[PDB]
Amino acid sequence: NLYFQGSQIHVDTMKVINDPIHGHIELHPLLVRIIDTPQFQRLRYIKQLGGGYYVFPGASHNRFEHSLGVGYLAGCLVHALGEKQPELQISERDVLCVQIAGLCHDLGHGPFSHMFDGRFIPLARPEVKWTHEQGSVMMFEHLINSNGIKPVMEQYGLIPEEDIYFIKEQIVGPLESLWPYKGRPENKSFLYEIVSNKRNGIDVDKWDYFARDCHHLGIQNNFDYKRFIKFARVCEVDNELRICARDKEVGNLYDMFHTRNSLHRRAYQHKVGNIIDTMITDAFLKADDYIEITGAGGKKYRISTAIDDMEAYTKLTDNIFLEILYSTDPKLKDAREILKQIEYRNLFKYVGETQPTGQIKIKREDYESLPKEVASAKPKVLLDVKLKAEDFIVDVINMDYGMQEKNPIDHVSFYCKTAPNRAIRITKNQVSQLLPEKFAEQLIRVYCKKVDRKSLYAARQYFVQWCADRNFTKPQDGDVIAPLITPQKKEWN
Amino acid sequence: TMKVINDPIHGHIELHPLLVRIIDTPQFQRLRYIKQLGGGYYVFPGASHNRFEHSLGVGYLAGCLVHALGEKQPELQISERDVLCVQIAGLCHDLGHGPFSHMFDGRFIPLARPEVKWTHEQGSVMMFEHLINSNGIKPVMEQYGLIPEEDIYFIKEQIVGPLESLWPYKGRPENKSFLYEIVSNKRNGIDVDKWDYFARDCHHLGIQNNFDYKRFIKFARVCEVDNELRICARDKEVGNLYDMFHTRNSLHRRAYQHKVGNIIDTMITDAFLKADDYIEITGAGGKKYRISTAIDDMEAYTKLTDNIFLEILYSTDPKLKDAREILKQIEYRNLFKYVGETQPTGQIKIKREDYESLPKEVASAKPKVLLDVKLKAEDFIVDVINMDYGMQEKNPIDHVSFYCKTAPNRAIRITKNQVSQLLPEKFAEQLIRVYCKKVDRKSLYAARQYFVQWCADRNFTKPQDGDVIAPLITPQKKEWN
Amino acid sequence: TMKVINDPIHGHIELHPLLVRIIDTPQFQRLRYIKQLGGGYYVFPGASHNRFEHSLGVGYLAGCLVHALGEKQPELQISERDVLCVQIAGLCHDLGHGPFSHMFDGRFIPLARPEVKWTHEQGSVMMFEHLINSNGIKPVMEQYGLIPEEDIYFIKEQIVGPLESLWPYKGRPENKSFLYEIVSNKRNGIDVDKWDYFARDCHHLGIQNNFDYKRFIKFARVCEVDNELRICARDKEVGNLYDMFHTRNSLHRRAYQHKVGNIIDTMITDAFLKADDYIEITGAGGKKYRISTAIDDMEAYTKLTDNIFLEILYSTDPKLKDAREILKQIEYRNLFKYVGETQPTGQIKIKREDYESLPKEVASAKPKVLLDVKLKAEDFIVDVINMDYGMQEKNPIDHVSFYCKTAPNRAIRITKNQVSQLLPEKFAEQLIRVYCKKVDRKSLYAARQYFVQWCADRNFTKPQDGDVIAPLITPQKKEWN
Amino acid sequence: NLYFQGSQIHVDTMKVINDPIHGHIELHPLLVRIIDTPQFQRLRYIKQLGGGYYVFPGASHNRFEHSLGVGYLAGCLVHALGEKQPELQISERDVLCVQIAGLCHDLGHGPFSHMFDGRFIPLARPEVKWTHEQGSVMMFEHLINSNGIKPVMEQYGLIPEEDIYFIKEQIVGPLESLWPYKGRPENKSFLYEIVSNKRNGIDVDKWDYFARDCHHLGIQNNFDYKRFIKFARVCEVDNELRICARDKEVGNLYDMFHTRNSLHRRAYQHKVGNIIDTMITDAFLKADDYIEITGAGGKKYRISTAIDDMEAYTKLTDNIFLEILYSTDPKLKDAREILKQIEYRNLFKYVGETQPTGQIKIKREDYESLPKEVASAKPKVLLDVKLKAEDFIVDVINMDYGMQEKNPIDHVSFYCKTAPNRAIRITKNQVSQLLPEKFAEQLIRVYCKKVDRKSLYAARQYFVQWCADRNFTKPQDGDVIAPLITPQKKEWN
Ligand SMILES: O=c1ccn([C@H]2C[C@H](O)[C@@H](COP(=O)(O)OP(=O)(O)OP(=O)(O)O)O2)c(=O)[nH]1
Ligand SMILES: O=c1ccn([C@H]2C[C@H](O)[C@@H](COP(=O)(O)OP(=O)(O)OP(=O)(O)O)O2)c(=O)[nH]1
Ligand SMILES: O=c1ccn([C@H]2C[C@H](O)[C@@H](COP(=O)(O)OP(=O)(O)OP(=O)(O)O)O2)c(=O)[nH]1
Ligand SMILES: [Mg+2]
Ligand SMILES: [Mg+2]
Ligand SMILES: [Mg+2]
Ligand SMILES: [Mg+2]
Repeated sequence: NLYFQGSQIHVDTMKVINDPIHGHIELHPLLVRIIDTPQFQRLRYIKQLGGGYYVFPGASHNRFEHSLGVGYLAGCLVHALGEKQPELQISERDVLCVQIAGLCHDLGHGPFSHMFDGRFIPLARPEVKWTHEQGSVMMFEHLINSNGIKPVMEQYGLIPEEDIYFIKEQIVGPLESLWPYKGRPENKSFLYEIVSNKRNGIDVDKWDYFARDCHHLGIQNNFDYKRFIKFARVCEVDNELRICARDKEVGNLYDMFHTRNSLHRRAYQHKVGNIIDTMITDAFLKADDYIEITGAGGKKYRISTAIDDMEAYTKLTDNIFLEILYSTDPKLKDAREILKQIEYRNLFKYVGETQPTGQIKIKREDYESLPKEVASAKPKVLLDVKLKAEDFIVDVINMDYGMQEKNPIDHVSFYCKTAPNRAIRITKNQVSQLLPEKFAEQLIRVYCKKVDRKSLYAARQYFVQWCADRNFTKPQDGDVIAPLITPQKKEWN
Repeated sequence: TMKVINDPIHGHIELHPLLVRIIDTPQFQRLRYIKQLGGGYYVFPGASHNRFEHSLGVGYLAGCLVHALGEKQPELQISERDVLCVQIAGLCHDLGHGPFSHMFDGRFIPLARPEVKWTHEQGSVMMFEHLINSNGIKPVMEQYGLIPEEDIYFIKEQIVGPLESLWPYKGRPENKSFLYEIVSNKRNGIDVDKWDYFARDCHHLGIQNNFDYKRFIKFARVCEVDNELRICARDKEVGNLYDMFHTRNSLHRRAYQHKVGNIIDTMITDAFLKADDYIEITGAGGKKYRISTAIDDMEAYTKLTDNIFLEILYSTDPKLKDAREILKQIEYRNLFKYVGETQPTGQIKIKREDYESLPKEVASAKPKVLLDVKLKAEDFIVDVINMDYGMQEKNPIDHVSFYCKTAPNRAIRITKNQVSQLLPEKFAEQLIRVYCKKVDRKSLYAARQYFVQWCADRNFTKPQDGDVIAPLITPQKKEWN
Repeated sequence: TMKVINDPIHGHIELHPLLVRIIDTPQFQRLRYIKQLGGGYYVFPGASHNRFEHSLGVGYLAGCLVHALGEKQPELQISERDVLCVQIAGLCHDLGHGPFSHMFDGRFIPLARPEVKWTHEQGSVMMFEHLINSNGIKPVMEQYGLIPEEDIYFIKEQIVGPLESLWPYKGRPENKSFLYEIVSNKRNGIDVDKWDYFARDCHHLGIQNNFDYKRFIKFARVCEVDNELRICARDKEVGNLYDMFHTRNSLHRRAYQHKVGNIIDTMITDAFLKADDYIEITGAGGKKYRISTAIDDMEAYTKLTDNIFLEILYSTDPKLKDAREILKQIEYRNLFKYVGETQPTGQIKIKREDYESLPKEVASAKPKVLLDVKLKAEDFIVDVINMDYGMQEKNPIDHVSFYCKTAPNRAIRITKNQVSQLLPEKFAEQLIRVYCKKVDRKSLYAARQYFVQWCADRNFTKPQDGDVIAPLITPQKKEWN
Repeated sequence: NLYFQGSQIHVDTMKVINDPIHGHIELHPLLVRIIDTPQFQRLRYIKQLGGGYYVFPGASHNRFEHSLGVGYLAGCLVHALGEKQPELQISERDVLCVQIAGLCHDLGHGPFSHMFDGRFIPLARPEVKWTHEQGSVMMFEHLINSNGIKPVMEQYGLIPEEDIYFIKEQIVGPLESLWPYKGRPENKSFLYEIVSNKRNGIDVDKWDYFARDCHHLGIQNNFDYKRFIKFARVCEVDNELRICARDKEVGNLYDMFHTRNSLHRRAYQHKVGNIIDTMITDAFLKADDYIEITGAGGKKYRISTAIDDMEAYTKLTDNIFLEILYSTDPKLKDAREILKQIEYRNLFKYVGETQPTGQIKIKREDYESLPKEVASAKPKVLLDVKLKAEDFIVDVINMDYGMQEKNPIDHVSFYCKTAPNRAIRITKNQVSQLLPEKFAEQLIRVYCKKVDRKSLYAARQYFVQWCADRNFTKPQDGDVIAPLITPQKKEWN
């Protein structure tokens, strides 16, 4: 009932949601429509850090709130780039599409997030190749079709067939195979760098999880994403328009990847968190033959096969832990007993950690053979117990800056104050001699399933002996856990 | 050996091995699967926190407060045994919570089993007993200087209050009265439970905490008050104490009684009610229990957590269709529609006996408006919320004792007018929310007319949006104009 | 080119080059040498923050609020020029503050020059004029679309209110009324100045902020209210608005009116008074001014900051001995002694005309106690503190307009009883603090007897520690017992 | 008036102070007595970060509040060590002494903290050798004697002559010259590691300033000192009792020194902060002949000579900046004009940054010769302006982990879970290949005092040419600021 320039004013109030990390943020009605579906709401029942909650009691946060944050930040970054550079022709349609991809990027996560595709599926179905990101595309497709989203998209200026395709590309990368993307052209290349940056890992996903995980873990975040946004521009790089950082921010960019690595070190790869994920996975494996999840047209699926049917997969969340824990079926006894051990805190025992020494790298094809190697070590110590291959767990952890051996800053372009449209490169030695010399390494953790004092003492001797035999690094507590073993190795002394 | 645990609220804290032994049981670990704020998570996406981490915090703060009091006043004879007992009570105070915390004993049980009288605190005693017995805790207690018979009893008293119908406690004597004020303070509500949840809930909700518990601890002493030794606050902290209860009230207002959070709890409860006949939880000796009867068997109750929401949601049993359909409406965000809020005006108070009759009153209002729809009693929900400073009509500060700088052993009282004229003049009130289960535009417009008419008829306060939602109704009431 | 600056409160914020040009002047940079909370730093060691950083924050938030309103409502015709003008007013609002901020115009000037009538806001207009003229800002303003004559006038109006004795503003018309509510809101006190100082002062003080300004911005709109376009709050935010003023009051209570902070301000002011005849500040054309007369010359006033405390402290001039000795007492922490606090009881209000006569009243009280010491009027300090919600006796929420979800263009009013019965029943009160300049045990004991006797005689409230500090006095008053 | 076991109870209420960093903390009356003196209160008028406030508007904090924090944390750490290990025989006297040293460690700072002893004194009086820590001893002595503290110390169980000596040793290190300390013996060696740790830099001073500076700067702290305290013990190391860290905290210790370095990088060595300190120092130098500070017995001192008289030095704070700024004396015109340039933000112009390349290190004896080298470079660029030695400032910044070239973790001892009384060493390669390979480097900043566009463009050409001539690293913006210069160097391309 109000008019301006002779035309009626229309008031479209956005939904406002209060997030502890980002504060009060506005959700466009199209995002709301996507959020309020069983497919998206599912993420409320999947813990961001999986078993981490069993080590960090503040880490009760789920994928849901993280996904909201990623959608929000994606919008924030695209908007800012567009406000500073109208010449990029960023439309509200483009903004929505990037927001949606941010929201939906984690739709394919299973129970306990990275445990599911990182540990469980590879063991439960070695023939398949599965990733949560592929799952996110399938789940996104299912969300769209089951909830009649296409008309709603059209209503807000989206072109579904193109934009749905674009969204999927933002999530999983190129869907085929020159410029490998179809949803958007080279001059909007920078749009593909926002949610999931496959080129250098600088994206808003990190920005949310740094801040969110820190808030819940009780570890403090030292990366400033708002600063980064202020010092980001889009410049021409080899015929694409790409996000570039202000040159003097290079220190802060190295620090961003240092933060990521510290979080993996302190929290995500916590030695006990990992053994809890291991044990949960063992329980799932022992339960997989007996639990039934009903999918499309009444078909029955297993935990390991629910990934093949999005209707079933929709019902596959952290709930499965409790279904197992609370079960009475005798056939689930073995699974159930593992989870009960978790509850009584009768966990597999951490033996130690070591690393390879040279340019030596442990191949994934050889992971399975490692426990046997440990059991076959011959420590010159008098022991009450003999341990077998099956008593040992050997967990190999790849720690890196997100691109294996590569320095991600070598794949970043910068701009200078005096020529803010000119992209440049900055090399490592131009920056600082105090930076890492390598960008990838492996940590090897060894655990023992025999938890008594005598078995643990024995396991330590086998472990350190194995380290010596393989020319691995001297464990940090080596002289304490295995004083009779460490002298033999003079490379260690 | 003790353990160090990192909590986001309290930082790195130490857990005595006896506490670890109690924590690492199915009975305690259960609290990982029960959301602190229940349906609140469906309005505040940061509110994913569970009772578990809150219980750790309460146990920690209980220890902190007892230790500080003991360090400053050796004459109180606070032993490490005393410290452990208070820590255990802090840890175990919430053991009796059910699915979605206060939804369970606040909404579900009263509807599902009106004959019984159940509280989470009673549940905590039963669950604590079950925890002790099922996990062989008594020997461990003895190993660390506790005397189980006495101390178990003491712990239960700290949780639920006096265990019988003059000093009413057996676990500890009058000269350690102050130990009963730490976990759950029945006298004035100043306890460490609040201190943890203020800070924790604020951290997760994205609302800032304005109470400083560490300051309070520095300005706390134990003084003689009528043959008891009681916690007393420094006199000049009286302002900050009023602010503590103001903070509590603001958190209820903004978050815990959020109009949508409450309707989600309502809907979840409806789903539980429609599921209760069909879900089976196996308890002691294979006996079968229902959601509503699991409170009678701690073995079954151990397996009754927020999981039940998802068991219902993921079920295929045709008998669970109705329950399942309510939860699906939650997921699609097809929620009951908020109509409005009002309050009583005078000394008038709505009795709980009459809550059930209210939707009928609303449906029977006769708005002088032409409507396309007629609504019935069953289309309305009337949610009556009691908001207070923790002791009904009473000012809790009237039950606080203070000490002065010049005589720190002398307990005194401070009255309200000695403090500030800007403080509340009353300490309890009721909020009345009305919702409609018919969600279409026409029904909602009708519901608004019935509601405002009802407010007028009952001499309740004018709804804030009254002139907008019911312009034809508001003029009739000149007390409103 | 614009600049990015990192503020701990607001993070990385952008400064338009015109704001930079204004910031980088001696007149603005001056604010780096004036503590926000004055003597507060001597009680709260984190409160080292200056007016400078606060002014940056206010300028930033002013821009934020105007921008948000404009983005949601293009029909308001908010221009970048308008944004700049509001930002400048935010930046420059505190230009007129003197040494130790509110101590200067609150305590010093009224004592040093009782004939004049001076406020920091008037000072800000004069200093703003001086800043513009001395730094050739007008051409720069023009370069960025401002119209100096009009916009300078507008800026001054935003700072000090209407510049004359019906729409009383010239800088902008009724349809941009809302622009005058942003920096300094004379109508209801809801402005961005509060928003910055809540957050900033809390950060430095070590007291937590419980107001959410970002939420407020999301629930703010501009609606027609009597031919003006005014900022309106969403109706359901009324609770949060009351809490905003509660927060203000708690900060005054805990920090800004801290009994020791105030006595430090008092003592500093005494030192300034004893120094005023002897310190020389060179102003325009070499003319000499005093601390008390520097307000008459902006060139001199530019050089009048917290530095004056240290000029006095470090001086050797025998004529400054008395001033210097007061500051040394501050350093040795030989402060005047706090005796107690009381309040008036009825509708009774202490007039400012009578403040000067109060120490004499205290000295003339006749306590029925045998004392070793007789105290005189000059041994007592009586500090009367007006505590209110910003508009004397008035409820500021009565001067707020709201909008409802179903009609977001329609401004409405909400009354107090429509909200909550737990809110204040009055919005102003007075606190009376009494101190003694005689610091020995015997004098202090005597002062307490005089004070409590005086409270009894005047029918003031019973001091909180009354029975402890003056046990022989309190029984006489049975209104107290 | 209350009794227990027949004896009167005495209630000694400590003063409580609210600090934003540490919260409500208790001050022992002896600390209060020391705090409430002109010598200590002086620290309220000296900014922690000096010129930093002119770049970071939140950095208004003074040495005073930092000193309170250090005193508090010193007490916290000593108390915790003593609570866990009664066998160390830590007394309340020991606690007080460490608290006092923490409080008083910064008493010797001058105007703008590190500017004074880092920049001003070395220029104003090159013959002398002065450090703030030496100043802190002298000021501490003056504080004690002028305020009659010795009797108060005795009253609380201190033995002044021994303990005063001990306090001074904690502040400045050994006062002479085997075990080089006299205040306490080898079995309380760990007490010397608390306030100022000369062996490996792990002390409570860092812990306070990390947290405090971060709070004011608007940069977030990522070090957790409370965690460290929980994982700290005292163990026998080469006949001393020394503070040892839990072995698995080694990652977090490396991160502690990384945090320190990031703070220097982002904030303390900010290129503009440093030029402001430079300019302030220039102003002091031009004022030094004309400002008079009255010391003991009416004697007159200068800014540069006030360090010789503690009574004068007591009156030498950040106030001197404003005395200069507000002065009218024609003789102070030149000083005053520099400060006015600061206020108008007419600052010397940043030209660029480079580093040495090899194991090459720029000697301090050669710093003075550098501007001349820059001015003598011969860029093959056509310029409107010729610049001289005096137009250039060359600021050489030593960035390191606190012990020059050394890895501080090589001077840390650790303990293991299974043997918490046994000290061990952990080497760099036992930890991680992603850590720094070097622990020290130099940054070379160049500035120009001629601020016009033409002079600045010229300065850039001289600078980059100089970098090329010296085989220094290619400036990050080199191709942008000096495109005609960079091609000549093929080591750069
Ligand atoms: O005082 C409050 C009230 C709500 N919230 C949160 C809860 C939620 O995440 C967001 C939106 O809540 P609000 O109550 O504003 O939304 P609503 O219930 O959808 O209200 P309406 O639909 O009437 O606008 O703000 C707060 O942080 N503070
Ligand atoms: O890593 C940093 C660097 C600077 N600052 C702060 C200091 C200041 O308040 C704001 C701007 O600093 P910056 O160094 O980006 O500005 P500049 O020195 O003016 O750089 P240039 O003029 O080269 O853009 O950011 C940070 O918070 N973090
Ligand atoms: O509500 C308050 C009051 C004071 N303070 C701070 C100021 C100071 O840093 C510390 C101590 O202040 P308090 O008012 O308790 O001390 P006092 O004035 O010395 O009171 P008294 O001497 O009566 O104990 O607490 C707060 O943080 N909150
Ligand atoms: Mg809503
Ligand atoms: Mg462990
Ligand atoms: Mg700059
Ligand atoms: Mg005091």
